[PDB]
Amino acid sequence: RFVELGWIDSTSPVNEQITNPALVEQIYHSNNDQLLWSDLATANHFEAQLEVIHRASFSPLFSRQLFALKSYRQQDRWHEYDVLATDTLLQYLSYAEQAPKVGIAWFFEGQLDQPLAPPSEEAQLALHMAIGNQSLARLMDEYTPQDPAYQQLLQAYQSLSSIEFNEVALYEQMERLKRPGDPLSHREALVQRLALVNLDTTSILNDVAYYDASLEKPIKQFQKMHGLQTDGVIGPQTMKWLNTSVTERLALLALNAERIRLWPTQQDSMIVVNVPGFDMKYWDAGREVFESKVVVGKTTRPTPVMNTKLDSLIINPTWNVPHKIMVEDILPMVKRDSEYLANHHMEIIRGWSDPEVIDPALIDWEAVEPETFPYRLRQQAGVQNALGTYKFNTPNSRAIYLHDTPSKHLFNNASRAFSSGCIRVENAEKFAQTLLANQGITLDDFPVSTQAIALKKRIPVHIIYQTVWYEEGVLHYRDDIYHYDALALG
Ligand SMILES: *C(=O)[C@@H]([C@@H]1N=C(C(=O)O)[C@@H](S[C@@H]2CN[C@@H](C(=O)N(C)C)C2)[C@@H]1C)[C@@H](C)O
Repeated sequence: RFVELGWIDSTSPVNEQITNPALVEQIYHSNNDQLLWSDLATANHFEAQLEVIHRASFSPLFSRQLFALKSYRQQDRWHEYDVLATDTLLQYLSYAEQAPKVGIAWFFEGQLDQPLAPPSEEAQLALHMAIGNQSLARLMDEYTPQDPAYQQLLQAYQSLSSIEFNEVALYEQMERLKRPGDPLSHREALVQRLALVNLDTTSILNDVAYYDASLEKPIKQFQKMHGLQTDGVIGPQTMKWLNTSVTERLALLALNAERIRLWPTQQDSMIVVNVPGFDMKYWDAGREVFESKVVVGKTTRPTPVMNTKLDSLIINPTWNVPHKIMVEDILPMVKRDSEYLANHHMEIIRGWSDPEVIDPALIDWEAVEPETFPYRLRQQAGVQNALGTYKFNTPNSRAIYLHDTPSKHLFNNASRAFSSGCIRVENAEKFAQTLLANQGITLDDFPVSTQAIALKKRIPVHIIYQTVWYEEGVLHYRDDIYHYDALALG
C-alpha cells in the first residue's frame, strides 16, 4: 500500500519494514528507479557495518533490519533488499549524526528500538553524490568516527571475525589456583587462548608438563591486558578471560567501537576518566602530561558518564560533610564511639553560614536523633582529611568531583569501585603541579592553610565507560563493573 514505487509490489513486507517511504521514493526517482546495491562488495560492507551494531546489542531497530535484509538475500529478492538497504542507510546516517548529541540514551539509559528522524540535508546531499559516484562504501566509512581509537577496535574486530567459528578447546585445570612450577594438563588450550588475543606465543616451549618460565611472561601480560594483578597465578579471574569465546570478544569490541561515537571528539587540553579502567589521563596541548590510577564510585553509588569542566583547585581543603552522610553514616557512629570526632579531626559547626565551633561535650547524645540533628560536620584540613591535600572542583548537577585520598592503599586493588561516586586520584600532588604549570600559575611557597585557585583556562573533564580500548600498541579489556556490557555478552 504505502511505498509508491513501480517495481515493488503492494503486499511486499518492505511496505511496513520501511521508516521514511517519502525520502526513499525521492532518492530512487532522482536515480531513475535504478538499484543502489547491486554491487556485492558494497552490500557486504553495509551488512558488515550492521553486524557490528547487531553484536553490540544496543539497537533492536538495526537488528530487525539486518535479519530482514539477510532474509531477502537468502531468497534472491534483490529488489526488496535494495529498497530496505536504502531506508536502513538513511537510519545509519541519522545514527552517525545523533550519537555524539544524544547517544547516551541508547548505550546507558535505554535502547535504540524506535526509528530515528531523517538525517540532515548535508547528509542527504553527500548520499545523493555518493549514489552518483558509486561510492556508498566511502560514504559509510566517512560516517564512522575518524578516530584511530575507533579504527584500532574495528581492525581487531575484523581479524577476530575471520576465525570466529574455529573451535578451540576450553582451557581446564585441576585446582582453582595454579602457580609457576606446578603441573599443567592443558598446555595446548592455554597457548591457543593466549594467541586468540594476539600475544606472542612463539617463544613458549612445547610439551613441558609444568607451568614453566616460557609461560610466566605471556600469562603476566594476558593478566595486565585484562587489568588483573600480574601475580602469574592462573585463578578464576584469569580463566574467565582465557575461556571467553571469540563471539563474546567481538561483541565487546562492537559495543566499545560504537561507544566512541558518544565520547566528545578530542581536545588538545582535556581530562578523561575511564571508570572500568579505574584510570585517568590529562592531555594538555596535544601532550599526554599526566596519568594516574583512580578510585570510582561503588556499584550502589556509581560514577555516572558525563562531561564537565575543571574550574578550580583547592589546596588543603576542609571537608563539609554533606547532610545525607552525616545523618546515616556518621552521627550513629559518634553516638557509640565518644572519641570518633577527635580521631577524625572533625568539629561540629552551627551552620555552613554561622561557622561557630561547638565542643561535642555540650550535647545530650542520648537525646540526638540523626535525622533532626541541627548542626553540621566539618573535617579540618590535613593529610588525614577524606579529600587529602587537593580538591579538583568540577561543578555539575550530580555533585561529582576529583580529590586526593588518605586511603592511598586502596589503589593496590585491581578493582577500585569504593567511592560514593566521586573520583579519588593517586598522585593528586603531581596532578596539581602539572595543572598549575600549564595554566601559567606559580606559587612562591606551599600554602599553610586552605587556598582556592581558579583556572585561567578551564579544562573539559570527560568521564567515560569503555571496557575495551587501544593503548601503547595493545588492546585492553576490563570487567563490566557497572553491568552496561550486559546485552552484548548474553
Ligand atoms: C564523593 O564521592 C562524595 C564525597 N567524596 C568522598 C569519596 O571519595 O568517597 C566521600 S567520603 C567516604 C564515603 N562515605 C563516607 C563513609 O562511609 N563514612 C563512614 C564517613 C567516607 C564523600 C561522601 C560526595 C561529596 O559526593
